[PDB]
Amino acid sequence: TLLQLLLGH
Amino acid sequence: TLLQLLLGH
Amino acid sequence: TLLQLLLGH
Amino acid sequence: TLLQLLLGH
Amino acid sequence: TLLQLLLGH
Amino acid sequence: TLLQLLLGH
Amino acid sequence: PYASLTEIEHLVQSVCKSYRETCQLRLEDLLRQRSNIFSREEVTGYQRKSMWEMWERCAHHLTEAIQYVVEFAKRLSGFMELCQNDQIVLLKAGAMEVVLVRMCRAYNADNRTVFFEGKYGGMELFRALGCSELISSIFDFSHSLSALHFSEDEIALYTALVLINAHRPGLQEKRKVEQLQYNLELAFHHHLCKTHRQSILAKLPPKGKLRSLCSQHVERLQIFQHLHPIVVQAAFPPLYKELFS
Amino acid sequence: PYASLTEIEHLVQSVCKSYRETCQLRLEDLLRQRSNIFSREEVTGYQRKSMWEMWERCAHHLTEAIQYVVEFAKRLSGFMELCQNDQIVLLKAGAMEVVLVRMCRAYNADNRTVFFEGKYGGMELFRALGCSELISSIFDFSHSLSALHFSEDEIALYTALVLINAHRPGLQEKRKVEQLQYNLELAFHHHLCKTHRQSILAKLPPKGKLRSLCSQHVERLQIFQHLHPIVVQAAFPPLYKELFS
Amino acid sequence: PYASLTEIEHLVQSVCKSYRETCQLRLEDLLRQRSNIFSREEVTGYQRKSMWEMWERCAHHLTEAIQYVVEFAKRLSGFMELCQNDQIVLLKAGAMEVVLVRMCRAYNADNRTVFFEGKYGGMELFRALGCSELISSIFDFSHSLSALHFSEDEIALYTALVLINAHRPGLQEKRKVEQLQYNLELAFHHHLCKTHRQSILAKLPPKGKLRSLCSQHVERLQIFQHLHPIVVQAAFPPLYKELFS
Amino acid sequence: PYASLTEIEHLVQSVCKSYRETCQLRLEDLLRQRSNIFSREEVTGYQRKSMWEMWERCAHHLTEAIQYVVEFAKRLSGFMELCQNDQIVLLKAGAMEVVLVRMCRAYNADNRTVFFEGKYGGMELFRALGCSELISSIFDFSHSLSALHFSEDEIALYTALVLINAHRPGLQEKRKVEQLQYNLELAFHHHLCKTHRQSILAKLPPKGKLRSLCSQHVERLQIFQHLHPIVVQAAFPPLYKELFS
Amino acid sequence: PYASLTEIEHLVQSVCKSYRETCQLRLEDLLRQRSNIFSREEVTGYQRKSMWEMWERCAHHLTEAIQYVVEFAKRLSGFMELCQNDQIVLLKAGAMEVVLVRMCRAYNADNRTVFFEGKYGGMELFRALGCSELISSIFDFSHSLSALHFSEDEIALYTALVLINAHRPGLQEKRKVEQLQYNLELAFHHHLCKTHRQSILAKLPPKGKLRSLCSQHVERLQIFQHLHPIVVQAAFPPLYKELFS
Amino acid sequence: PYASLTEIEHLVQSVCKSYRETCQLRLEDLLRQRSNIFSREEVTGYQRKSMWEMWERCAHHLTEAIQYVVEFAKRLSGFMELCQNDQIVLLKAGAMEVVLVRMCRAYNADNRTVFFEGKYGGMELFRALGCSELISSIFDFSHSLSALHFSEDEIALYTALVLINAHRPGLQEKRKVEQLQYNLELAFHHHLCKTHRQSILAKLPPKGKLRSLCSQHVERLQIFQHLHPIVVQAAFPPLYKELFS
Ligand SMILES: CC(C)=CCC[C@@H](C)[C@H]1CC[C@H]2C3=C(CC[C@]12C)[C@@]1(C)CC[C@H](O)[C@@](C)(C(=O)O)[C@@H]1CC3
Ligand SMILES: CC(C)=CCC[C@@H](C)[C@H]1CC[C@H]2C3=C(CC[C@]12C)[C@@]1(C)CC[C@H](O)[C@@](C)(C(=O)O)[C@@H]1CC3
Ligand SMILES: CC(C)=CCC[C@@H](C)[C@H]1CC[C@H]2C3=C(CC[C@]12C)[C@@]1(C)CC[C@H](O)[C@@](C)(C(=O)O)[C@@H]1CC3
Ligand SMILES: CC(C)=CCC[C@@H](C)[C@H]1CC[C@H]2C3=C(CC[C@]12C)[C@@]1(C)CC[C@H](O)[C@@](C)(C(=O)O)[C@@H]1CC3
Ligand SMILES: CC(C)=CCC[C@@H](C)[C@H]1CC[C@H]2C3=C(CC[C@]12C)[C@@]1(C)CC[C@H](O)[C@@](C)(C(=O)O)[C@@H]1CC3
Ligand SMILES: CC(C)=CCC[C@@H](C)[C@H]1CC[C@H]2C3=C(CC[C@]12C)[C@@]1(C)CC[C@H](O)[C@@](C)(C(=O)O)[C@@H]1CC3
Repeated sequence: TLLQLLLGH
Repeated sequence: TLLQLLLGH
Repeated sequence: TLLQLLLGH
Repeated sequence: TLLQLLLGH
Repeated sequence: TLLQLLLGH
Repeated sequence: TLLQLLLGH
Repeated sequence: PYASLTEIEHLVQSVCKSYRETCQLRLEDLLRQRSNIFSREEVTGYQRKSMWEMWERCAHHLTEAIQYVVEFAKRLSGFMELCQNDQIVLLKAGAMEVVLVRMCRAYNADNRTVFFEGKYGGMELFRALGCSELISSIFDFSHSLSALHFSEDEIALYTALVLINAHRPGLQEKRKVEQLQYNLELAFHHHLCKTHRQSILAKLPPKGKLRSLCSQHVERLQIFQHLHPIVVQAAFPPLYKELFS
Repeated sequence: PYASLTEIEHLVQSVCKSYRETCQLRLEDLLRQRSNIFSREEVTGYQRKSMWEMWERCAHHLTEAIQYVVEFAKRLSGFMELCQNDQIVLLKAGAMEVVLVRMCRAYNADNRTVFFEGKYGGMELFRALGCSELISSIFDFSHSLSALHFSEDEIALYTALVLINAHRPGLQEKRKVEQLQYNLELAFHHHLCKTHRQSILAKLPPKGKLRSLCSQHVERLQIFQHLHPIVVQAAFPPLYKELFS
Repeated sequence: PYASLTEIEHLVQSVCKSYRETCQLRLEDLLRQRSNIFSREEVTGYQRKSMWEMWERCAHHLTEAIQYVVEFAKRLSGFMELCQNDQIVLLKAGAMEVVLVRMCRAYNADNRTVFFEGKYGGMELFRALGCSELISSIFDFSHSLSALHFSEDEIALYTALVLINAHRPGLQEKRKVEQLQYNLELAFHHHLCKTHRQSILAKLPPKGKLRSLCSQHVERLQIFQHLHPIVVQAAFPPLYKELFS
Repeated sequence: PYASLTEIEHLVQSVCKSYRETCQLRLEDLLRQRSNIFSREEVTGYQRKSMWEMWERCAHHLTEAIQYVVEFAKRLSGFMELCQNDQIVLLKAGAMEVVLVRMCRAYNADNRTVFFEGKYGGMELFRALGCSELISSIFDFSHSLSALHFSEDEIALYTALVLINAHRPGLQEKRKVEQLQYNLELAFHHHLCKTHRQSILAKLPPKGKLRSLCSQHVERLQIFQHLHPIVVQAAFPPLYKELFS
Repeated sequence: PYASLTEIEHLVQSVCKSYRETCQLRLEDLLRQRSNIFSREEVTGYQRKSMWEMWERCAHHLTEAIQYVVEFAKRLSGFMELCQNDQIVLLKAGAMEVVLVRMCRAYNADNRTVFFEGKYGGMELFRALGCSELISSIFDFSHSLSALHFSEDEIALYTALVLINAHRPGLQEKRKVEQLQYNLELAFHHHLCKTHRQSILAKLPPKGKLRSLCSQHVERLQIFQHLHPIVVQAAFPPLYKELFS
Repeated sequence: PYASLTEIEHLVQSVCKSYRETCQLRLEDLLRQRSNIFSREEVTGYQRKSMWEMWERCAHHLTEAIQYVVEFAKRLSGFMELCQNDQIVLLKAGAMEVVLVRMCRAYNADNRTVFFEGKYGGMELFRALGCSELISSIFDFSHSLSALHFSEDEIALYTALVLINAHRPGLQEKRKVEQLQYNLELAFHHHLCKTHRQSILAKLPPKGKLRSLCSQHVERLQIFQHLHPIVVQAAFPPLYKELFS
């Protein structure tokens, strides 16, 4: 999710 | 004129 | 100074 | 023939 | 040997 | 002369 | 070299980009659908349509592409900087020429089929047009082009030169076009040598080959514009009517 | 040529730029500090630190770099256009791989020292980690890379290919990645030939060499995540925890 | 660059020349006869020949080409400088491999026909051989090669590398071959980049593909050498017997 | 290669663009007016003007060009990133040097005429200046430059190097200039080899040739600044006064 | 690329060498004597010579050059391989064409003078010929050529194409010439792109320009061959008589 | 381009070949023996030899190399075409210069060792010479050269220019040398740009650096020629005596 946040998902 | 319109005359 | 003005000093 | 001679005919 | 002959051995 | 010899003078 | 290399390889990029944006169909999509052919049944459906439908149909599909060509022109480097009159003259006489060139991307040469209305179809979908000799002439043209295996960059530069033609009558600032045409000729030639593709310059079809086709089209139109004058007046897209009077 | 040269030398520029912006440390700064070494006293201070400090320390420094790699990915041409799932899969399994490649810039090979926390230090600052075999394997890797004398452009393109890998499991739109990977392979190869650097393609380390290192890392982590489970839960940066579970 | 460019583009010329002289059939002649096909009647005549004729026939035609390959080897730069033993090992295991590569020039892919005994014939002239699976495998191989559209220079360099293989068992001075192989690899790669043909390196068939074919040939031979042992002893050319024991 | 090619051919484009925007007169316009000469009558009108007019006249025309050179500097890549002091030092001592180089575009060598005030005029319009030896030295300089047949790109890069000179006294961050100068030297040299124009590097005039001219100018000024001190104080443009004290 | 690059850049070298050996006058010698002009007195001496001397004089000087052109042909790659008839046809109709091209090296364009009999002379040495319009047409031709600033390699390749012309009537194996002509066209075009000199292809004079000159020469000869029939029969060199009947 | 590219890339090949044939030691052999060092015991044996032995020893080893340099000169393109006097002047003053350049191939920079008498030895084998400052100056020179990582082609071209020097006093046909020198300068520069190695032109050591070394050698010789005059008269090779009087 943090990785998803860093991208924009 | 339509061609003129498409360009901007 | 005029030269300084032309640049932004 | 002279031209022919120059080549080798 | 024939192959050797073709090369020169 | 030896140098001349090495070249061919 | 005396000309600015940076300036000429800028133009090469500018032209290729302006085409890339106005390429209508993206090529990878045009290729993957080459296994998507009209069935024997479907084809018959096309050729038993009425002449005034197949004309009205194609005249819309044609004007679809022509619109993109106009966008290409507008985004073309130094095209707008030309005179307003000349700007029209080049587009009017040249737009149809460009489309015929662009067709070679939607034309598969293994089966001689063009990508028409969702699928690939043969020369004989357009039987109902009555001008089935012009159709053959067109397919033959796109075959020769397809034989050259153009890159997308070479299409971009070729079509650019097709449009920019100072040999077109009615030009006010003709000398202005000559200069623009030359820089584009230089840019094209430079890119071909950059890619060892110089060989195709001689392989290119004559300037009159498209003169034939485009006029052969407007010739068969005047026939239809007389057979069904009320149809072309009411249905045919205005931009088409304007260009092919 | 059949592929658009303008398109491929555009990609080469796009990739090199996206790296140039996310290069973390600028190279000239990384080089001038090569005469800035840890003293014999300083080194001892590092190796007498506690394992749960040196792990927590490095795990933060690692996540520092990994964050930049994520930015590189986002700015990478056609990466975002991939599926959201695939976008994660490539980054998760590949981010650690990229960092290991980027290290060769912060690794001086004359003295076998890496730029760690302000100065250059040897293989044995990381003695306190307990995984001092993996450290050696890493230093050996960055040595081979440093031996190739990469350009900054070649780093940019290599790391791009490291990330874009269609051989990574869990990919939904795999075919989509294959296409992107190929264009990047073409772009890399084109640039190497443009620069007579084609020789290095065979000199490059096998795809499994980094498979070894990255997994060897997560292996020694699970040891630490069991020895000091409460430490990694409370201190280790979340992004690190997310990637190396 | 650190290697001598003059030395490497000398090798490229040397190899291309040595092939050019031992190309057996000149290409323009091989191409113009592509409209010279075996009639339906003629083909039947071939497949109703006896197995011991079609084998004896082809074994002579094969040894014809193999002789030219030997000449290519002798004229190949730095081949003779190798050890006499190694010189034999490379030729013996590699001559058959080269011929299979050279076939792609005598293979038209539009009709899947090979230039055999004066005319172009299909896969089924060789029906009488009994090994009609190997024949298909061969035609499929030459199809993939024909798909790449090799230049005559690329054939010259590829076949050179096919012969010079340090991975061949029985080599005394193996390290000597490795060095020669590398310079040829460098020369090949340099020429491909000089011509923007680097793309084909990945397109090339695996090293085992020809390992399969050449061994698959000697496998079906041992069958025939047992069915008609007296035929191969009395008729088959000695050079063939020597190479395929 | 070890330096980033993408970075260096970026600089080449950046410099050529910054010049292209600050080129004052566009070249095609400068060329077409080469058949627009001062009549025998007009010339006499110039040389019978007063010294304090011809000085005040030219000092304005000079400051006109110098202003454009300042813009070039500002748009020059990595010029503003220099120290404010150094930024002044380079411009002050170098602006006059650049203008002398740019003159070769407004100098036709067939007739030895410079484009002055709307038309092309000879060496002797500037007779009224009293420093008619310096004028000749200037015309001779622009002749040698015109003999080299510079491209507009080569002018762009040459003038860039003329400005960026770490050998100029009064530099604070000298090492900073050296680095910028080198990258520009590399970029210039790369572009010349890209265009087979490397030959001109030796043909270029010595660094002292412009040292002579620019100082020879300020020398004859101090004469005029003493003969007509009140004229230069009241009429001469301030930027001129500031640069040539 | 599909054509053998090694084969085409071999031809480029072969042609340039064959010309280099049969260049008659070496260029550096032709250039250094450009300050060696016929005095006003000397010129008058030429134009007050008799028509039957100036014709007999030039006809020998012409046949001098033509002999070298024949040698060029013999050493030209694949010229002798042509049919004996075709070999004559090309030389006969083409030798005069080549000489006219070669003249541009002995023609200084600054003063419009040709290197004749030891010194450079103007258009009016040949006043005594009576065909002083053809002379002017010739000088104008060599001016346009001199304006292009040919390299010695480009002269070598251009003249090669001038000779090898399949559009010449009387050719038996015409198709044989077409093939040779094309390879030379490819070689010329390749070398121009190798040197960024592709621009001159369009700048080249039309094929009919030399058709005009060479026939215009034989036209004025038939006049002289009728005015002084006994002179041309007894004095004019046989090779000249044979070519221009 | 105006110069014949074919002519200049012919010279590049000619020079590289003439060096390749007179390279004395082949490079691969010079490299593989870099792990073949003089033991601590062996070195002491050298430095406890007598000055009149170590001088007589080296003077023979030097004349060994100098002989090869003479062969290089003879095979050098257009060297023999020079005047007999000039031919001597260049060789005499230049042979020693070339050898010093060639040494960088027999000099490993990792350990600062030169390949002397079968093995690699340090700066201090030559302690017994008494001129141990010149030795250091020499080793420092070959270090800077070794730092540039010359190709064998670049050595070939550099050494060519070292020999061909029109700035050498005593030249009769000086202008003849200037022309030959320039073509070699052009050829060198062309090859460097062909290989992206243009960067080294500025990195090259000044013309006076070898002026220093060669004269510094003949200076320390005159000392020895006075200390042991009878030794140099009876033992020293005549060619050495002739060159260094
Ligand atoms: C009387 C008339 C108009 C006769 C012409 C009939 C025929 C030849 C003509 C009628 C419709 C027209 C057509 C094209 C060019 C010729 C063709 C087929 C192409 C293929 C060019 C490329 C465009 O990208 C693309 C794919 C598009 O519109 O997307 C079109 C699809 C429709
Ligand atoms: C258990 C673990 C994590 C073991 C790994 C320990 C070691 C190998 C590992 C821990 C910290 C980490 C590190 C880098 C890669 C490997 C290394 C040293 C580099 C050099 C890569 C490039 C970045 O630009 C730069 C300079 C930065 O963050 O600025 C870092 C600095 C810190
Ligand atoms: C049991 C066996 C031997 C099976 C193989 C049967 C088949 C595949 C095999 C038998 C005969 C052989 C053959 C060639 C390779 C494969 C093939 C056809 C080619 C085409 C290679 C190129 C040479 O240039 C050329 C033209 C020549 O000899 O001139 C020959 C012509 C004859
Ligand atoms: C005492 C002094 C100042 C003596 C100098 C006198 C002479 C040499 C000097 C006085 C005026 C000056 C001048 C130029 C350089 C030298 C020159 C002629 C040029 C041609 C450079 C290029 C610019 O683009 C351009 C066209 C412009 O301003 O548009 C100018 C036109 C005016
Ligand atoms: C009736 C006739 C024949 C009219 C032609 C008259 C004139 C045009 C014609 C008569 C003599 C002839 C001539 C040349 C070509 C044209 C020209 C001058 C050139 C310059 C070509 C290059 C050769 O290298 C070179 C230098 C040589 O012979 O060495 C000659 C020198 C003599
Ligand atoms: C008083 C004097 C002569 C002092 C010089 C002493 C020293 C510097 C001097 C004496 C002997 C000499 C020498 C070379 C150059 C310098 C050096 C070492 C080199 C290495 C150049 C390259 C040749 O290929 C090679 C390998 C050869 O002869 O094969 C020689 C080997 C012997």
